[PDB]
Amino acid sequence: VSSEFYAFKDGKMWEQFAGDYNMFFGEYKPFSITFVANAEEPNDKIFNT
Amino acid sequence: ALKKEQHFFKGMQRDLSVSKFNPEYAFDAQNIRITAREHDTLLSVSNE
Amino acid sequence: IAESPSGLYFIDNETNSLYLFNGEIVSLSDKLGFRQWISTHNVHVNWEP
Repeated sequence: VSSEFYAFKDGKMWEQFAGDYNMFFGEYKPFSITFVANAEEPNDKIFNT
Repeated sequence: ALKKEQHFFKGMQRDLSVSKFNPEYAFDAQNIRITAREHDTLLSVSNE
Repeated sequence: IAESPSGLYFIDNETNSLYLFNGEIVSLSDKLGFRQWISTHNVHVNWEP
């Protein structure tokens, strides 16, 4: 709507990208990032740090 | 120790074998943004 | 909007970009890295002296 992106859930309109971080619809949801660590994959590695 | 490996985050990729995944991609990510929004956080993982 | 030999430089507030039309639309803000500067300086009120 205009220059702002809006949402609608549970009977209410939620303006996005305007509140505090990681709070979706009043509830805290986590964030995570998974990335494979495969360098020199023919060799058996011990992941140390 | 003996060796190191740097990993960059250019997006997220799936459907590829773990043995042949690429370090510049992430296998899975929840509530992250790799684009500069509200700050100069382009190509850098940031909160949503 | 500024007319030039190369095209038409216009700033779209809705999309938060600085475009250039030369037959094909090109987002100069994204190409040269100015998305945040424009996304933080946009408003709905039209220009007036």
